[PDB]
Amino acid sequence: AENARLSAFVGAIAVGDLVKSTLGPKGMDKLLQSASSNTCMVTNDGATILKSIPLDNPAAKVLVNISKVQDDEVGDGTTSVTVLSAELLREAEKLIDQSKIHPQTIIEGYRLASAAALDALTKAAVDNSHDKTMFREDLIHIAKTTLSSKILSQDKDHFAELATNAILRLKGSTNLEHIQIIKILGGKLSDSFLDEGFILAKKFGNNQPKRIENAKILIANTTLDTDKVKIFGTKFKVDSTAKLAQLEKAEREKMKNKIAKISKFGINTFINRQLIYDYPEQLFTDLGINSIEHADFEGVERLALVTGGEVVSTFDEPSKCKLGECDVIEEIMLGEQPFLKFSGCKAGEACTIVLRGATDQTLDEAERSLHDALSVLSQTTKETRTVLGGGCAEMVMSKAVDTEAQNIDGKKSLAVEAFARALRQLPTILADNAGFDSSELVSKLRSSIYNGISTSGLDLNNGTIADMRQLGIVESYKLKRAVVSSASEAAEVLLRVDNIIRARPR
Amino acid sequence: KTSRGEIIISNDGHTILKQMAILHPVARMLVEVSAAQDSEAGDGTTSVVILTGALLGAAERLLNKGIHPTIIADSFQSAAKRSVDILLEMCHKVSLSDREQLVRAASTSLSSKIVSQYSSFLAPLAVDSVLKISDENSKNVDLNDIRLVKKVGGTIDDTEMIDGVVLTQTAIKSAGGPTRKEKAKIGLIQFQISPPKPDTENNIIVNDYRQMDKILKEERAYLLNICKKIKKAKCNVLLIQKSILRDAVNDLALHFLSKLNIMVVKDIEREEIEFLSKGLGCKPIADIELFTEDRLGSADLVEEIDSDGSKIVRVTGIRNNNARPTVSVVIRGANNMIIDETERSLHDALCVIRCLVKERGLIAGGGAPEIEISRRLSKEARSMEGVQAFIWQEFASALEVIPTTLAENAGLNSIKVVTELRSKHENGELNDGISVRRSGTTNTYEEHILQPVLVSTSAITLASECVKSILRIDDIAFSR
Amino acid sequence: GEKISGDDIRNQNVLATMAVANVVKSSLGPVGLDKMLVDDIGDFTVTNDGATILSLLDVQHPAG
Amino acid sequence: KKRQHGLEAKKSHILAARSVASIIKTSLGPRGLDKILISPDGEITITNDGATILSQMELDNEIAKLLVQLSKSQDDEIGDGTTGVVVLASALLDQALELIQKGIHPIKIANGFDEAAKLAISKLEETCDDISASNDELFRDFLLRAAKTSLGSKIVSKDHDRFAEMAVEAVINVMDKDRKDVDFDLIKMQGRVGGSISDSKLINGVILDKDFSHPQMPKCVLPKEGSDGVKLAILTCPFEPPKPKTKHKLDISSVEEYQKLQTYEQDKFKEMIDDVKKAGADVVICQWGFDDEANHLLLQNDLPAVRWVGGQELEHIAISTNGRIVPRFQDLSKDKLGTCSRIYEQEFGTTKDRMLIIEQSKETKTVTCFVRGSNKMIVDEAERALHDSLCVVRNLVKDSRVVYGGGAAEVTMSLAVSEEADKQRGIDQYAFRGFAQALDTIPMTLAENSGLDPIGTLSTLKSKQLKEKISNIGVDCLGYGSNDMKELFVVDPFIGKKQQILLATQLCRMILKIDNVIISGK
Repeated sequence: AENARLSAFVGAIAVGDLVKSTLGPKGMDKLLQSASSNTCMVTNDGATILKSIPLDNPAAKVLVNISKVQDDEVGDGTTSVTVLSAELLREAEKLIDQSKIHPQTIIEGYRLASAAALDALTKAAVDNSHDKTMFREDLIHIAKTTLSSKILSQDKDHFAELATNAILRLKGSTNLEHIQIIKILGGKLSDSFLDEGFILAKKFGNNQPKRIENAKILIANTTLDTDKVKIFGTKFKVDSTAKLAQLEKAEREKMKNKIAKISKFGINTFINRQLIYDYPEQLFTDLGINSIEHADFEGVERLALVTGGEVVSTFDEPSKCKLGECDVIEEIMLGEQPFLKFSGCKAGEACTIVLRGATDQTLDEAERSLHDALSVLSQTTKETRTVLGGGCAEMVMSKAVDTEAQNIDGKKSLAVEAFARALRQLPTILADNAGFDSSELVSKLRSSIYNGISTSGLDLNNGTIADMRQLGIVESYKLKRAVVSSASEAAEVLLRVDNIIRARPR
Repeated sequence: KTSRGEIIISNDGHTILKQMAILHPVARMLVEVSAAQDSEAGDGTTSVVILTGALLGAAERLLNKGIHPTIIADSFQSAAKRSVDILLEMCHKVSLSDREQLVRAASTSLSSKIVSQYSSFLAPLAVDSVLKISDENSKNVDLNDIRLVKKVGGTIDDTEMIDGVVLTQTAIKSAGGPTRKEKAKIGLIQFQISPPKPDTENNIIVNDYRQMDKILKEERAYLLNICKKIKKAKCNVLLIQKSILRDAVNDLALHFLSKLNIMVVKDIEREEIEFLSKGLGCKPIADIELFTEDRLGSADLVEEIDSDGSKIVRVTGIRNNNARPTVSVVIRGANNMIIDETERSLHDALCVIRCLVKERGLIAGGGAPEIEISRRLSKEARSMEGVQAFIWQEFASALEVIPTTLAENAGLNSIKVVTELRSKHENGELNDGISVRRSGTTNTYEEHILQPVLVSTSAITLASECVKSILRIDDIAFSR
Repeated sequence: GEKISGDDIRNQNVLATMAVANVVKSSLGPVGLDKMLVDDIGDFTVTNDGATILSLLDVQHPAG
Repeated sequence: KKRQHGLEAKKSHILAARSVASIIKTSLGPRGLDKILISPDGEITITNDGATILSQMELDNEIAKLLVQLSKSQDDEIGDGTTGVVVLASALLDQALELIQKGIHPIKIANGFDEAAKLAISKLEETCDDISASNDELFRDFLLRAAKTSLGSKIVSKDHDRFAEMAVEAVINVMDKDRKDVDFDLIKMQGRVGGSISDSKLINGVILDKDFSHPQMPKCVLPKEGSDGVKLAILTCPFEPPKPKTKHKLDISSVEEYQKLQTYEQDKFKEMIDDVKKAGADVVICQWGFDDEANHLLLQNDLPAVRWVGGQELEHIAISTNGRIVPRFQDLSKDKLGTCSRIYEQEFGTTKDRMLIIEQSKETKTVTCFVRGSNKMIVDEAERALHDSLCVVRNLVKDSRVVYGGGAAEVTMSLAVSEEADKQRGIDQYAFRGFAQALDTIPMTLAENSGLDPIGTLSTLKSKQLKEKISNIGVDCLGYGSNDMKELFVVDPFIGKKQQILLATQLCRMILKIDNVIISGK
């Protein structure tokens, strides 16, 4: 207990104290400076923070795996996941040592508390479902809860209308690859545009027109680089260069026959995966067909979802497969590099959101905000239950944990009450970044719920207790259940360590 | 001095911060500020770069007050939005197309380095460059249509903007038979002239000693037949792309073109072909099959200027007029150091008028906007009665740091200038600013001290964005 | 890297350019005389022309 | 040796002490905190005093000598409220850094401070009150009102009523009926570690570490049959059997001559005890040791004596008993006998060393406060806190003017200098306002340790002092709510703030004139 677990408690708390300033909407972002490559990254989420920081404590590395679970499932506000488990390790320093209770009994106290916590989350859930009129309008305020935890919150009201219309164009699409997020340097966050179509960072050819209406777009996986690659282990056996000069030149006409098969489709736009030689590029100009190249893998995949087309390798049949059509493909130059703006898609299969910012660190970090926000919108459509956040959910569970402690009684109540006290420290840490009084705000919130008012909550903007429904603080049941159930089981494994085995370094 | 030994002498803030070695994690992000100033503004970098470290003195004074950084950052956000509206009230009405105004407004950015003595000839070249390439609808006006030619030798007084296609690289010069080209077609060759050499394995079975020289005769005939169709099209000027890649060229191509009096040039970048195709309008030729007379362009005369041993090709006249012409200017200087000084000097003048096309507003700078904004800010800050009253007032006190530095850097007393500024700008009208030549305050319109509103708006925006990123970092952690 | 500010830069630059200038001042006028340079590579050229000498001489401070 | 010119040694030299003086800034006022300083010898001294820390602290830059040189004169001049004054001593050099950036010449910065210093003192003379206009009873009531704010500063301020009567009754014994006099030289406080801090009493005299030798008698005899002050006496010459101290030789030519040397000391043993017994002096202090054969006869004749007493304590005993220490055995007489009311040895701990205590219940020249405490570290800290109280009363004696404390003085003179700066105009308008701006940092620093808004309190002071000219409104250090200092009995000596601010201003004039720093080894 003493030498067995020493750095497993204080060491894990010291890690959570570094990210303590990152918790909450009023928190601040931490700078990650790598000792190699002389690069840097500014991120609030602990997924990148805990991954790049050296961890001497093996228990701290376990907190990275549980962070990756909330990173994919939720991704926003994941700091409180490891912080909640750190408070359970602080209470375990007493009950196990001072009170002299076996660690498994303390774990069993948290096991019965985890079952009682799930009952408090389901009964307190609010059902928003059925008619999508008031539902979609509520998604504006529901998203603003987890939308911006950063210092970028000035873009909340601006991105609230863009994120709402993003799922509206998807029309029930749960795939996160159907949305396109564009990161552009310069400008302001309020300059973000949302149109129906796709905007590519590439350009057209030299003589390609700048505006084409009713263009038919078709992609493919072929390789136009030069000649024909054929099979492996080939060679040319000729008597002289008279036949050799014809073989190289004829294949340029053979590729033109494949381009002649492209002209049978009647497409006004062509897109190739790999690079294109100048001769087949000029043949596209004679036919009046745009050309796009230099797409490694996802280049042709992201455009296939927007246009709703299909990759055609053979070019044999102008009947089957798919033909995509866009109203206006005109090239529109945004910022410095010219961009290819598509509009008037055949269907709503996909959508594209354009973001603009002055700092490059804002583009990469805010990308995770809209990426996680759309996941929340997909969960509110699937899971019909929602809860209320803003420090209120922790005090509601504390009422159920303290109620179960009266039924169990015994010496396990010390571990059950410690779980409730650990839930009391989370809003204290949540309100610690705002710099307001903890004893004043927690006592007003904790006592109000015992009086039968579940609509109250912590307001860090005005520094008082306000209604979470009026301020628009709403969390879905899928987000709340995933955080509580994982954080309760995260510290369950950390409390099972009775020994430390350090292997010899390589 | 870089790691490779490159010596660069300039006062440009973006150039200094580019090669500057910074061991401080947060200070490394200050290079991004100078990168955004070149993309957005791109003009008057020496005057704009001071905004990177100007707010550092104001942010340090607020740390002792115990105010949360978000409150300080959000106060600068509203103060920046109010500062933009102040600049829009004092702007001057300026027409889109004019002559003396474009020379007077750009002359502020034209004079920084000692090279401003020759800026008298640079103003007609900078105005006519935008006068030729522009749109009355206020488009983006990409600067890529104006190419800066770097040639060693001569003086800036010899710098002249060419009205037609210019070629920096010369020919092989081995044969050098033709001394001039006039009334001839100028083609664009995207391929290369070499004996066939496919990328795959090539095995030529030779069963007779006569077949060896026969292969040589086939290589001579196959490569000449391409020149026969070029001679049939009456094209004496050929442009080949970079020749060091794969095929390159043989030694027999010189005698074929010299007999036909056809000039050829190689080692041309692929990006240069796109630039030359816009102004010349000649359709590039990617193979002899697509080669024809309709794709070829034409020109009245092509003269090769030889000065101080450096030869340069100049094309006069354009046959087919397209909707996307291009212009270029040949920079003449003693050494690459002066050429680099003129390089950044011409980048400023192009960005001044470019911001005037997008936003026709113009405001007098040189100390005027710093005092006017600070006067309308601290006055309204006292009416806030809260945390915003003790921030915006301190932020307004940071706006006078720029004219304080301009006074000390000019040798004049700082307070003596500020006293003249604070007294005159109290009531205030316009045009009142610091004059370095007269050593005092006078009208900046006659002293050629100005600045676009879009530049001043983007300057205070990136300055407000800089303090946001600095305050955004609450802790310094060394990761792996 | 190594960065120094103030008069220390301008002082070291003038003293460096003046030291290499006083070497070629002995060739001024009709009474001037040629000098020899040791390249340590085995090559040497004796001349009073400053175009070749300044090109051969290794420049210590980049201001030279 | 390093080469420093320009702003290198004209700024970082001032910035050096700026960061050093900001360390003790957290100790300002009764809300301050203590510090730990390890001596080079390995000992640890824990105190919050600005003068005590900077005295034993070894620093690098030579500006530390300028801060210590000022504290040497402050102890002999004022030395009152050192924790409060030491912070404002360096506040004048912080504002000068802003005037250098503005382009003002450094000497013009220094000369501008002395111009506004004489005008700020004249404004403080408006609101000062005269305590000497009342009687002796109201004067002691003014001391009780002052001893609350002034005397109590450092720790042990928990209970201030135990040391309240200590400082008040100390200056009552030695004082003039017209209230003009001071003696702090005969007042020495010697404390010990034991009991509780609330056990401190008032015992006038000295505390000797040496007890009565030959533990064959009583530790203390409270009464005396001869009365008349127990007849205290001290022998200056060492007590030994008489022998020539100079080099000499003895010649014994017979056994009778050797036998006379035996009765030699035997005759002197009775001669020395009878001369003391004839005078009837009970207390006889021997400076260096005593004779072993005489260790009995002293008890046989009832003559308590001590050995190895320092000469410094002997000077306080003769002046307290109104006697004269006996220079020579032949000069011993009853006219040099002293007066001692009561003498006893304190039990202190279980065994340890019994401390001999000389006490005079009536009026005496040597005033001492009996001090005992549990903590050993608080001894030197609590003594020096009450040692400054001797100069506190001295400031109220020599200067009859008293001003309301609580930082209200610097706020009062702030509005005057701001108005006087507009009369000179020129470049001195910002220089004179800068001198008052540096004094405005004192109120903002007081509220820093207490957790109160620095400007929100300062803005109320100038707003309240604009309607009413009374200076009773000042910064609240201890969180008493309303800022009126008249109900809280907060007063500070006029000459205290006068000299400490003036001498600091006179010193900073020569400090800002430093350009190059040349350091040579000793």
